[PDB]
Amino acid sequence: LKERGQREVFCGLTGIIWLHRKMQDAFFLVVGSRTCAHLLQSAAGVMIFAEPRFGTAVLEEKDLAGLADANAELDREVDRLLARRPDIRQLFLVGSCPSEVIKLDLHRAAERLSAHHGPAVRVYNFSGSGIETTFTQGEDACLASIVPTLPATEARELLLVGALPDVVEDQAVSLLTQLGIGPVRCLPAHHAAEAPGVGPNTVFALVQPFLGDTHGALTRRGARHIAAPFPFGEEGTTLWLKAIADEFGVSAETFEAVTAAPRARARKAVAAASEGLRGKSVFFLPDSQLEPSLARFLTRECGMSAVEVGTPFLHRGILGPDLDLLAEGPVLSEGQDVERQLDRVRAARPDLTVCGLGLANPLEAEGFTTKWAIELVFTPVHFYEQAGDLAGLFSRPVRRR
Amino acid sequence: TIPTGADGEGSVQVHLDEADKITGAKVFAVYGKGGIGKSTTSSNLSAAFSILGKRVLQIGCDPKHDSTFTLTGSLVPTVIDVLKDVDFHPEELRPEDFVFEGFNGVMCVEAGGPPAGTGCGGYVVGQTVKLLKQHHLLDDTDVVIFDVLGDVVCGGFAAPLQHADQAVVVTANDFDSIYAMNRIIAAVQAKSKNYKVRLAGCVANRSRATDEVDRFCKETNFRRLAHMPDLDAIRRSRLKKKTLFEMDEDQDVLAARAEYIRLAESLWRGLDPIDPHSLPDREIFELLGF
Amino acid sequence: TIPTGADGEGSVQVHLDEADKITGAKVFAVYGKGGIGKSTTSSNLSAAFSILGKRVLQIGCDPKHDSTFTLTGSLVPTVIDVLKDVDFHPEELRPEDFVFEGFNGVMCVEAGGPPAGTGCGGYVVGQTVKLLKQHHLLDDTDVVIFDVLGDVVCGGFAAPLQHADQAVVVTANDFDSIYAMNRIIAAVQAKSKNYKVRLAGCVANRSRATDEVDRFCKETNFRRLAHMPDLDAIRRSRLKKKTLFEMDEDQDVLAARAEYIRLAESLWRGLDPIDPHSLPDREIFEL
Amino acid sequence: MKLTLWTYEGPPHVGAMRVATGMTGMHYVLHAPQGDTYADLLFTMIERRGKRPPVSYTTFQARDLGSDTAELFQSACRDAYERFQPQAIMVGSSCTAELIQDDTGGLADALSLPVPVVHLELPSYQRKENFGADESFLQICRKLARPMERTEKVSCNLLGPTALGFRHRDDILEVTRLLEGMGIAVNAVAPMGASPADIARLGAAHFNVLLYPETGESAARWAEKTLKQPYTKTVPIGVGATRDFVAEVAALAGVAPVADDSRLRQPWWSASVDSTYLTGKRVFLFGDATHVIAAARVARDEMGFEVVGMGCYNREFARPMRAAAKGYGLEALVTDDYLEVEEAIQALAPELILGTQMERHIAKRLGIPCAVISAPVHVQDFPARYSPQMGFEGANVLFDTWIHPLTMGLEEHLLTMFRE
Ligand code: PMR
Ligand code: SF4
Ligand SMILES: [Cu+2]
Ligand SMILES: [Mg+2]
Ligand SMILES: [Mg+2]
Repeated sequence: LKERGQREVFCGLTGIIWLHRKMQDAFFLVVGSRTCAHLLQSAAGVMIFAEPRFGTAVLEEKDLAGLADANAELDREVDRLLARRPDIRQLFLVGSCPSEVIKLDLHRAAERLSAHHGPAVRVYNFSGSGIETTFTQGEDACLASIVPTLPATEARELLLVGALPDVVEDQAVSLLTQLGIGPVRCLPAHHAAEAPGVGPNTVFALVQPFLGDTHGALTRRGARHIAAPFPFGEEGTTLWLKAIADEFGVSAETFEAVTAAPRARARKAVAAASEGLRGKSVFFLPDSQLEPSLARFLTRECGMSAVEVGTPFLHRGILGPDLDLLAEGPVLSEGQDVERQLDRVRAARPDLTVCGLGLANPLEAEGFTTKWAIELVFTPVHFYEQAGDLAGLFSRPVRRR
Repeated sequence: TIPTGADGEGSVQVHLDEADKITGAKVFAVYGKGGIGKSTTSSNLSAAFSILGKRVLQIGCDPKHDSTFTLTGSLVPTVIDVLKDVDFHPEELRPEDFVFEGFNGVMCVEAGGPPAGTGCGGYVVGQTVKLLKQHHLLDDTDVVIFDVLGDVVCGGFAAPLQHADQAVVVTANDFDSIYAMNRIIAAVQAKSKNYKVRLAGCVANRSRATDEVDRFCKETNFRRLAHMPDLDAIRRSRLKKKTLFEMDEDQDVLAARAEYIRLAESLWRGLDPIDPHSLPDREIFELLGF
Repeated sequence: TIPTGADGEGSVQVHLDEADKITGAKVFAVYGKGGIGKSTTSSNLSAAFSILGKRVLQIGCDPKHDSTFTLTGSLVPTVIDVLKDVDFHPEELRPEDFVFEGFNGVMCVEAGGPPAGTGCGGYVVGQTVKLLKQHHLLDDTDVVIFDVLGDVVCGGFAAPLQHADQAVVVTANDFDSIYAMNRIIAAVQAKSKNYKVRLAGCVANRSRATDEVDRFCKETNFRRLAHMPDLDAIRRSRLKKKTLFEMDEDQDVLAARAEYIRLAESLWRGLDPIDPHSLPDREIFEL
Repeated sequence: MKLTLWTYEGPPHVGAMRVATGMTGMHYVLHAPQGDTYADLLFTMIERRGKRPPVSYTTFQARDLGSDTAELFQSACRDAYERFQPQAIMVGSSCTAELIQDDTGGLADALSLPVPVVHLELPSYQRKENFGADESFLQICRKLARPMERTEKVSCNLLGPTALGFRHRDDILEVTRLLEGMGIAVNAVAPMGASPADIARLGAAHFNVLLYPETGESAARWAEKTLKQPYTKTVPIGVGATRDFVAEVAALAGVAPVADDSRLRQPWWSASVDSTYLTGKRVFLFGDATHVIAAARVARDEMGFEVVGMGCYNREFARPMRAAAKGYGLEALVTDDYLEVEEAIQALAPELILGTQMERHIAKRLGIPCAVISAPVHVQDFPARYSPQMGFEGANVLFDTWIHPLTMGLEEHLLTMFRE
C-alpha cells in the first residue's frame, strides 16, 4: 500500500529538535524559508525561549533570486554565529525545501567553510528536507554525514549508534560493562567530547530502528550490523543484549545470570501496565519508522492485538529480526495515503491509535483513543528501566466517558 | 560577467562601466530641451572653440537632427553617425574612416537615432558615449562638448554629465524651463563627483515679457546671459542646412555671434560658474504652472 | 570587446525588464513627446471614461509630477515621496495615502521621477505598479491609463508598454513631433515583440488636424484618430488649475468633450489594432 | 538571510489556512511539499479543533518534479472535491511551489470543476501570515460576494475574526451580544463563522464592522466601493473605546446608543483604594497593532500606568503604531526580532510588560511581571472559559489579567521580606 494521494508527515528538520540534545556542541544553520522556521519554532514549543542551537535563516527574495549571494551570506552568518557562541564547534548546514528547489550546493559550501574556519571548528552538512527525506531520516543523514570524518580505528570495539537520552546511554554502558566484554564507543558522543573512531574493526549493533543511512555509513567503513531485536520492552532488550553477547562470544549462562535482577525489575514494571491493554485492537500510522518494534513489544509482551502497522519506509535488512519476532497478524505497509489508512481505521475500530499529533484530535472526536508517536521519541522508552514506562505510555486508562 | 547587480542588488541602474568621471578631453556639455530647445548651442560652441584653435568632440546626443548635424551639414551623410550597429560600426573601425571630421576643428559627431529600443538609458547613451572613445576621438581632439537635453537628467542616461566638467546651460522661459534647469542642476551636482560638471549659465529665451521666470532663474542663484531674444532666432531652414558659424550671421536683436564670441573669451574653458542650486516646487511654482 | 565590456549590452539584452504582466483591467498608455498634448489628453480621456461609467486610475509616470495633477487640482504627493517617508517597505502605505481621487471619482497616481543622476524611470514605474498590485486597486477598477514621456522610449521608459494593451499616441504638425511619433511606433513594435502591446492610433495636438500627420500615418501604415484644435479655448494654464472636461462648460468645451468621448468609446472598443511600420528617416519628407 | 530564532508570525499560507478553516464549505489545496503538512497540527491542537482543517496537500517529493507535480495537484484537487464535497474551493501555493514552474491557476482552470475556484497568489517571501489571511478574504469576497438588495432590518457584518485569532471566539460573542444590545442584527460573521451562502449574503448588511483590521480591512474597503458598504473605524477594546464604537455604530445604523453599563466593573475597581499603587507604573507594550493601541489607551487613561515602551510586529500597521507612539510621546519599536525588543525592555526596565509569548518569557528571564495581550501564544493562553478581550466584560478581563502578575510579584516580595 504505497499510495501517494496525500501524506501527513514531518520534515526531517523535526529531527534537529531533539538531535541537538545529544550533542550540546552542535549548531544547526537552517537554509529554509519562513515556513520551515515556523515548523521548527512551533514543534520546539518552549525551546525557542531558552536559546537553542537552531539557526533558521529565512531565504528572503534577495538571496533566493541568486545562488552565490546565499553562498557568501552563509559564510558571513556562520562567522557571526561563531562569534555569538564561542563554545560551539560542530556546525550543520541542514537542507531545506527552498534550498533543494534552488539546488544550493551545501556540500561544497560546508567544505570550504570548514577549510577557512580551521581544525578547531568543523562544519559538516546534510539534507533533512521533506523533498527527499522525512522525519527520522534527518538524524541518520546527520550522523552518516559525520561518519566519514570519524577516523578509522584498528581496535575491535562494541559500537552503539543512535541518538538516545543520556541516562539511557549511561545505563546501556553500565549493562554492557556488567556483561564484562565489549568496549562501548558512543557515535553521537556528548558534545563531541570523545571523537569516536570508527573503522573496519568495530562491528556495530543498532538501537534505534529508523537509522537507515547509518548502516550504509558504517559499511563504507566496513562495519557490519548484527541481527538483533531492537531494545523495546524487557524481552526486546534481553534478546538485544543476548545478540551482543553472541557476537562477542559471551557465555550464555554468564549473561543470563548477570542480567537477572534488571530484567526482573523490568518484568515487574511491564506487568504493572500490561493488564491495561489486554485484548484490544491497535492501528499504527507512518510517523517515525518506530512502529514495527512497538507492534512487536505490544503484541508479545503487553498482550496487544495489532491490526495494522504503517511505516513510511521499511529497511527490511535490519528490521528482519523485528519482523521474525513480530507475529503474522498485523499487515505491514510501506507508506499509505492518509485517507486510505483513515478508511481502514474507521473500518477496524481501533481501541488505541498511534499516529501524528495532527491526526490525533480528529480521531479522538470520532471516538478513538489516540497516542501520538511524536512523544515517544522524546520520552525515554528504550531499555529495561523504561520497559514498564513504554507500556504506561500506551496505557491511557482515561475512560472518562 | 555581471548577471545580478546589472538590474539587481536593489535594481542598481548605473551604466555598469565602473566610473565614468574621466573627461573625454575637457568636456564642455551643453544642455537643452530636445531640438526645439536650442541644441545648436553645442555645435555653435564647438565651432567657436574650433575657430579659436581647440578641436571639439561635440556629442549632441539628439535622436532627431538639431544638435550637431547643423555643424555637419547634411544629416548622417554616410549614415555611420547613426552609431547603431551589430558590429558596433557601420563601416571600417578605423578612427579616420569612422564618421566625418565635422566641419571645423578636427573631428566631431553626435548620437543618431538608435533603434536599440530595449534597454536602460544606462546603456542606450551609456554605450553611445564610448564609440568615440573606442576609436580614441576624445584623444584625437583638443576639447570636447557633450550635449544633453531636458529629458536627460537621470544617471546612466546622464553619462554625458558623467564625463562633463565645464558646461553651459540652455533652457526656455516657461514652467517646463523652471522645472528643467533646476532638475538639470540637480543632475549635475549628482554628477559633481563625476568631474564636477559646471553650471556656467543658461541661454534663456524669454518669449515676450516673461521676466518673472528670469527672476526665478535668478532666485535659483543662476545667471541670465542671453536675455534679449524674444522668440526670434536665426533662420531655421538655413540653420538646418548649416550651423550659424557656417551659415549667414543673421543676428535677431543683439550682436548674437559677437555675444557668442564675448562668452567664448572666457568660455574657451568655460564661462565663470555662477554656481546655482536646485529649487523645490513650492518656491518654483510659476503661480499656476500650466 | 570594448563595446561588450563587463556588461555593455548585458542588462539590456538579458533580464532587460522584469515581466509582471498582470493587467486585469483594460490599459491604454498615452505616449507623446512634449508640447504635443499627452497629459491633458490622458486626463480628459479619464474624465470621459468616468462619464461613461468605467472606474479609471491614471499613473503619472512623467517625472514633472503634473500629468494627473490637473484632475485633482492640487499637487499630488508622488509615490516615491511616500516610499521615502517610509523606509522603502511598501506595506505601511494604504490606499488614499499615496493614490488620490480626481473629478467624478477618477483615481490617479503620480510616479515621482527617479533621483537626479541615479536610478531608473522604469525602476520607478515598476515600484508604482507593484505597490498598486499590493493594495489591489486594479482589481476593482475597469480602465487603467498610463501617461508617460514618449520623447525617450528606452527600456525602462518602455515599461508601461509592457502593461499597456493598447498604445495611444498624440502628435503635432511639427517635424520634431513627426520624428517622435516615428520613434514611438518603432519602440511600441519592439515592446510588442516581447509579450504584446497593441497600437491604438495617434491623435492631433490641437495645432491642426490632418494637415500632414494623416499622410504620415498612411505612409507608415498607421492610423490617425480624429481630434480637434482648441488651443485658445482650452487655456494653456490648465484653465485655473482645472481641466476643461473637469470644471467647465462652453460650446468649444462641449465639442472638445464630445471629441474626447469619441476617443473614450473607441478605446473601449479598441478592436482591429493597426500593425504599422516605421518609415525610413531618409524617406521622411523634410525641410 | 538574517538568522531568526523565534518569529512573531507565519508564512502567508498559514493565514490563508486560518481564514479557510474559519469558514465551512471551503477546502484549501496546498501546492506544498511533503512534510510541510505540519501546519494542521497547530490548528488541531493549539486551538483544540475537533475537526480536521479543511485542507488537502499534494506533498510532492524529489521524484515528482515537472509534470508529476501537475498531475499530483490535479489528482489532489479531484479527490478533494469527490470525497470532501466542498461548496467552495480555492487553490493556493506554498513557498517552494512558486519557485517551481507550477501554475496553480492554470491547473485549477484545467480541472474546470463546477464549484467556483479562486487563485490565491501568495508572495510567501515578500509578506507574512496576516496579509495572506486578508488577501484570501478579499479574493473570496470578490469571487462570490456580490451586491444585492438590503435587508428589511439594519444589518451589519463582522469582518476580521479568523481562526488562530486572539480570543476571537469570544470577541465575536461579546460584539454580537452588544449589537443585539442596540438590537441591530448581524447578517454574517466572517471569516470565523462564514459559509459560501454567508459570503453571498455579506452584501446584505447596511454597514460593516471592522472587528479586526489586519484580517478584514481590505475586505471592508472592497465592500466600500463594490457594495457601497460603510465600515466602522473604531475598535471597541476598553471602556472608552467601547463607548466610541457604540457611538459610531449608533450613528451608522441610526439607532439610539442604548448602552448597557450594568455588568461593567473595571472603572470602580481601578479607582478602588486597593489599586492606588498601580499609578506611575511603567509598562511596555508589544504585539498586534490594534491590540497594542487599545492596550496603551486603556493603560494610560483608565489604569494609571505610564506607557514607557510601544511597538508592533505588524509592519503593515506601523503608521497607526507611530501615530499612537507620538501621541504618548514614545518611540515605536517596529522590530520583528526578539533580540531588539529584549534590548529595549532591558534599557527601559518597565515594571510590567504586556506583549506576546516572547515578551512573557523574556520577562520571566528578566524577573519582570508579564501578561499576554497579543496573537502569538501557546496552548494554555486560549482558555475554555470565555475571555472576551473587548467590550464591557472585556474591560474587566483586561483589568484582572493585568493585575494578576503585579499582585503575584508583590505578594511574593512581601513574603520574602517577611521571612527574612
Ligand atoms: C509541528 C508539530 C508540533 C507542534 C505544533 C508542537 C507544539 C506543541 N507540542 Mg509537540 N510540537 C510539535 C511536534 C513536537 N513537539 C515536541 C515537544 C513536545 C512534547 C514532549 C509535548 C509537546 C506538546 C505540544 C503541544 C500541546 C498540544 C499538542 O498535543 O500538540 C503543542 C501545541 C505536548 C503534547 O503533546 O500534549 C500533552 C507534549 O507533551 N510538544 C517535539 C520533540 C519530541 C516534536 C517533534
Ligand atoms: S532614461 Fe528613464 S527609463 Fe531610461 S534609464 Fe534613464 S530613468 Fe531609466
Ligand atoms: Cu502566573
Ligand atoms: Mg538651429
Ligand atoms: Mg509631461
